[PDB]
Amino acid sequence: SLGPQVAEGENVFGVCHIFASFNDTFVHVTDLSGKETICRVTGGMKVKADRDESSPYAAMLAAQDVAQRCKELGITALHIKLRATGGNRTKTPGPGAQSALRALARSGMKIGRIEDVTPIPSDSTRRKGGRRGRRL
Amino acid sequence: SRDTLYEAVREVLHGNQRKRRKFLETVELQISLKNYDPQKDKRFSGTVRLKSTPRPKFSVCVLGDQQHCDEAKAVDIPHMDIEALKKLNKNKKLVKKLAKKYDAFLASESLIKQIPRILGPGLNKAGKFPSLLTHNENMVAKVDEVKSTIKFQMKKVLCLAVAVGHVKMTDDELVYNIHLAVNFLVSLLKKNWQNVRALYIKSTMGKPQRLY
Amino acid sequence: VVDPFSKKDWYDVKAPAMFNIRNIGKTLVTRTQGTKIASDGLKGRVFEVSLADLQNDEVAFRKFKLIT
RNA sequence: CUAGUCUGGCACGGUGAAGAGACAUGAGAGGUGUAGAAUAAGUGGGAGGCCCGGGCCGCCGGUGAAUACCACUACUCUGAUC
RNA sequence: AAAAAUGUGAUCUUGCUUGUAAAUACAAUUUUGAGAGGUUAAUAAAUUACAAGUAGUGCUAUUUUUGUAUUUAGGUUAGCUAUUUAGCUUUACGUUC
Repeated sequence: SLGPQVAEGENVFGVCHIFASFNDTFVHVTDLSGKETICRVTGGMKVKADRDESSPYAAMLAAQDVAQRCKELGITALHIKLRATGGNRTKTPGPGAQSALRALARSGMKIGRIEDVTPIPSDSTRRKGGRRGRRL
Repeated sequence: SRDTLYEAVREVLHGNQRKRRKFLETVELQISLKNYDPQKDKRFSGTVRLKSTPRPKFSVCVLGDQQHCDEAKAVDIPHMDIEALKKLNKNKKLVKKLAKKYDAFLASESLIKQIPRILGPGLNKAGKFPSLLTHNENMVAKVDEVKSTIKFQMKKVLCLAVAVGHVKMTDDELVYNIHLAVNFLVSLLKKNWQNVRALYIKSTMGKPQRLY
Repeated sequence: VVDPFSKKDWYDVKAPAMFNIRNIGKTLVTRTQGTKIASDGLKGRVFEVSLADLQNDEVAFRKFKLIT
């Protein structure tokens, strides 16, 4: 783990596929292409209580421990491709999006290109749940 | 630990490449020493006895006083009984020469009751240390050490040497002792896992050139 | 009894003469080991890279792809 | 007990290319305890012998085993193999 | 001090590996935060007469005077009170021994 680079003017780029549904937090650093994987950690690794694994604190406890293991190989900059559950279910992002992204802006990393990469359809298979709703 | 052979060890009639010097060359035998420790008491040292004259000759002294005085007058050397033992003790210190005037010695069996005192680090550090692992007895071995008999010693840093004849010497003195300095320098054996590798020719002076 | 980010050596990536900047980035793969080569698997990536960073100062909304 | 069926081995049964070894035969480097004018590897070495009337490395002072030419092992790097 | 020397073939005993046999905690710490399961699961260490083999050493001995030497004898941390006389901390100077 020692990459040869010009010491005083080059930061090694990357990309992170930030998955953010309501029931878990995920962070996943990869190469430029996305094919390999370098430093992955969830909210489940950090916090241990079924209901509060995806909470904004259970999303920030994961992102510091990305950047701990992400500063020992020696990466500085990263591209970004955020999510939200998607498909034929909710496309509004979850509570591990900003508390997972703003945490690594304090934990020794640079920020680059951002967008959404939810799955979205042109149109869909019938959705889980009835005609009559999910009563509650 | 087995060689045999005796197939046809004729053919030293190309041996002019040995003697190139003006003087007569001391022809020899020496196998390189595998299967061996330095410091120990793994005592690999008999005293193999040849038949006819390889001629190891250095100035011998008879320190014996029972049958070793009578039977060491056959070689015929002016015997000196009590002023041979007293000569090495404080006589010639301020006179510039050393007090010996000897070379070889006896590993004492006749005077075995007068043996156990001083003589340790003068002879031992030199390696002229008189033993019966090399026929230093000087009585019947006065007719053998000076002329016939031989050994291979034991020591720390792993070494060997032994003779058979010369290049004065003829084809009678070259091959018929080679028959007795191979049977007897093979059986002498620790189930040595065959140091039987290859046993090399030798003279007085030079560089590498191999044989079995 | 192993560290998995030793068996990974840092190689380089390039872009064609029609776009401006030549040097994109880097990528990592395992050595010639068992029965797989480090130049056989490394021959079909996709780098979904923009244009702004590929040029001096452009409209950034266009992207591109560049397989090995 | 057993004819059929499943599975291993051993024979008929051979050629090439490349990846990684074992293991050897034929070579080139390969040696600084104290000390000695001098990179202390081990023994029978040894005051002696080669050439081109003469030279030289030494005997010598010395350390706990000494410089020429006959013998290769302890020990460490080099790469081609019918 | 001086070690000469007749001195088991001129001096000297010292290297080393092993068997039995005999001696190693305040309060702890981990454990078991617990009267005990597991003060675990460590340790160190430690010495020698003999039996085969070494770095080193090759394994015996009279004397004379010793130091005229009494078979060579006593001591201290000396702390201070007031100008000297006079007195006397067993060594607390965390406090007491």
